[PDB]
Order: sequence, then C-alpha cells, then structure tokens
Amino acid sequence: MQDCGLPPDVPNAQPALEGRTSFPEDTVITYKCEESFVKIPGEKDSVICLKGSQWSDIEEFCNRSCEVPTRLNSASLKQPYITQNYFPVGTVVEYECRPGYRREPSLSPKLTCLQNLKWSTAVEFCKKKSCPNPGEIRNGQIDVPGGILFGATISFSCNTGYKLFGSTSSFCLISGSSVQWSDPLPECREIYCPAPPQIDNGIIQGERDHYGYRQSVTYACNKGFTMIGEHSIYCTVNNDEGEWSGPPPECRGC
Amino acid sequence: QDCGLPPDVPNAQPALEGRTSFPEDTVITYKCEESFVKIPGEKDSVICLKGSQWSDIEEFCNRSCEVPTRLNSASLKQPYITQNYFPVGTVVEYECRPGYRREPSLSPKLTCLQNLKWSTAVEFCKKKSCPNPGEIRNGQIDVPGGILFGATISFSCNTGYKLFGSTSSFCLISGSSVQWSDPLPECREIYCPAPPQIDNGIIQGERDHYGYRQSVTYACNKGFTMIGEHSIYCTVNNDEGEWSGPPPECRGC
Repeated sequence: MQDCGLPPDVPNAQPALEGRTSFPEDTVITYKCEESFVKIPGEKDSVICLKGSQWSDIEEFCNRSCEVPTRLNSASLKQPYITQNYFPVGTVVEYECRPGYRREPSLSPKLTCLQNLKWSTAVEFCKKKSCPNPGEIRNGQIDVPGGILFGATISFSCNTGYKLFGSTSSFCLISGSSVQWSDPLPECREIYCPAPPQIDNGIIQGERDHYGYRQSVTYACNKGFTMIGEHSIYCTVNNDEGEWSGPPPECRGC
Repeated sequence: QDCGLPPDVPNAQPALEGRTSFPEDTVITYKCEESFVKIPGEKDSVICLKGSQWSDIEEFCNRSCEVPTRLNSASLKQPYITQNYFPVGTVVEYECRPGYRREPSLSPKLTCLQNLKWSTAVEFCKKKSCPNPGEIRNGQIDVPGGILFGATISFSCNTGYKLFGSTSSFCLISGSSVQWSDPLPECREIYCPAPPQIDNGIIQGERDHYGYRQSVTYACNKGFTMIGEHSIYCTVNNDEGEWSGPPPECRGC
C-alpha cells in the first residue's frame, strides 16, 4: 500500500512522527539525538518512505561528546573550535591568549574530551602580562602588596612632613595591545606650619618664609625684658596638618 | 689733792667706776652718747692735775650715721669699708661684688642724711647675665626666669630624640665673670631595632636606619596570603625605639 509503517529504530535517536503511525510515500522523517547525544557532522539524520512501503536506510548518526569547553578568562578557543559543538572522545582543541595574557611556551595550549566525557586538566598556558616598573615617589612610598601583573593594585603614601597630591592608588589594567597603570605617580608635597606667632617685647631670630616638619623658631626678648618660657618652638606635623609644638615664650618687665 | 667730779661734756658720759673723788694723775675717759661718734684726732679724756684741777676738754662727739647696711650687689670701697665715723653730709662709694655689673646711668654713692640716715639705695650694681644659652639641635631650652646671675635653665629633647649630657644649667660666678654651670647636651636621633623579616615575604625597599614615626611596609611572595597589618612603624617607648606591633604573616595557599 502507498503507505509505510513505523520508521526504523535508530539507537540513541527519536523520530518526529507528529501523532501518526502510518505515513504516505515520499514522507521524510527526521530523527533527533537523545539527551547526552550530539549528531555527527556530515551524516544523514532522516529517512524516506520509498516504493513498496519501504523506508530508506539510516545508520547511527549520534554520539557521545564533551560539553563545550568551559570559559577561560586567560585564553579563548582558536578557530575553528570556537564555533564547534561536536567533541567526541579524543578530540583536541587549541587555545590562544586573550589580552592581557601571553603564552607560557613550556605549556601546551591544548585540551582533550574524557571517556569520562570530560576535558583534560587545565594548566596556565596563557599567563598574566606584567605592567611596567612602578618606579618611585620622591619623599613618599609605593605599596605593592601582590605583584605588578595584570589585575594588580598598588597604593601610594607620603612620608611624615609631606602631603600627597594626586592619586592614592593605581591598578594594572588592559590597555589596547598591552596592560598599563591606571593612574600616574602622584606627588608628595612639603607641609608647612602656620607663620610662627610674634610676641610682645620680643622678636624671632631670623624669621624664615616657610617652616617645615621639625624646623624651629628661636625667640629673644628685647633689652630690659626677662624671658619666661621655651627659648624656641618647632613644627609638629600630624594628619597632614602642621602645628607648633607649643606656645611661644613671654617677655615680662620691668 | 683729790679732784672732784670731772667736767660735764655735752653728749658724752665719763666712766667714773662709782667714784666721786679722784687722786692726782687720774685719767678719765668719756664715751659718746647714743647716735654720736667721736671726732678723729680729738681728745676724749681728762687728767686730774695739781691744784685739784681737771685738764681741759672740748666737745669731741658729732652726730653720725651708723655703718652702712650690707648689700649683696656691691661692697664699700676703700677707705670707707674700714670707717665708723660718718657725720651728716658724708658720702661713701661702693663697688660691685661678683657677679654684679655697674649700671652706668646710676651713682654708686650713699650720703648720710640730717636725720642720721643713709640716702635711698638704687640698683647701681646689677646682676650680670650669662651668655645666650644657644640652641640644641632637635631639642629645647626652657628659660623660666631669665639668664642673669643665679638663674636656672633646663634642657629637653624632642620626640624621637634622646638627651645626652646635662639636663639643666645654672648661671654661676666664674672668676672674673658668670658662666653656665653645664654645657649644652646633645639631642640624638633614636633608632628602632632592625625591622623583623617574615617567612615567604619581604620588606619593600628596606632602609639601613629607621627613626621615630618611620614605617616599614611588607609584601608576601607570589602564592601567599598576608595575615595581620601590612606595615608597622617606629614608636618611641622612652627613651627607646620600638615597633608598633608584630609583622604580618604570609600563609601559603
């Protein structure tokens, strides 16, 4: 009769019958691989109802493959693997470095599917690129807690008596074809105390324009006056603010 | 042949020894009464002569000031320093003691007043001053009460420095002048012990010396995690250098 019966049973595949058990000549039925199975490229996945109520031949076309290789932050799959989904046991793919990573020549950039149905153990074939030497800050310091490779952070500080002007930290980020420091080296500026106080019936010996950390100002009473107090005071510096060690002396008469 | 009572001399009293009759050749001496002093080169005694007659005697006492009161700034000059006769109008001169100096604008002279009193005293001899104390590098000098003869000054070293030498000085008289009893002390920077090294970590740009408030920053080697404070600083536990706390630790992952 001009009709075929059920189509052939294909291992690990299920045919789409669409709610019927009888099919007319020239009917084309397509099979879909079952869960945990992927179709083999370059193979037939359907049958056809020919004359004599006979279905065309079909061979197993499903496997049995790894999952798509897991996403790496250091390397991307090369072509043509990057567009593939069929990875039977034994399949080996190749990677290439992303930015800002570079090859580690001693290590292979290739992975394999386990019977296991699992990709081989991952190694660091693509390593983090390094940022330039951070250099130095005059009168300050650079804190490098964890190297200077891509993704690293460094902080800046100014020695006692200096104030920091600029950025307080920098990060090694990817910059086009390489990796560079997010922010330039800041500046450590000398902190000045307020102008020293004058005193009644006394003077400051050779008063300077600016007074920095620990610098001192010496006092002297005018003729006929007695000094009561510290002969000199010095510049103290805390929390980036200058402040004199204490009050200036007094010149009492007479 | 015995004389009777000796002559009455104004402002003087004779020493009679309770006697009312005196034999020939008896010599009686008079003592000036309160406030009076005998006049140098004058007779103060009489002698009983023949004819029961006393020898003549004239007033020999002049009202006089007392020996000038002692001053600590100056001393009487010669010859006043050895004198006791100071009638009204007498002026004496002083000279400075040590360690005092002359106040050029003033007179170093005193006059006995009509009321038998020395004129008002002024500061003609003033205390000398020791030289300017100077400066102590990284330290301070406290002058609580001037730098004249007898004054005291103290020394101190700023935070982070230790005082080596004298802690005070006193303006003493030294021969022909006044000088400070002690020389300036030195204020020397205190250093903390060398900062400790840590397993599997380093000191970022270590220095050969670390003073007060100076810090040392640590960093762990690739593959280790730091546990504790990243940097420590040099404190001063008087008068010693000491690190703020323990260095961090690097734990292997």
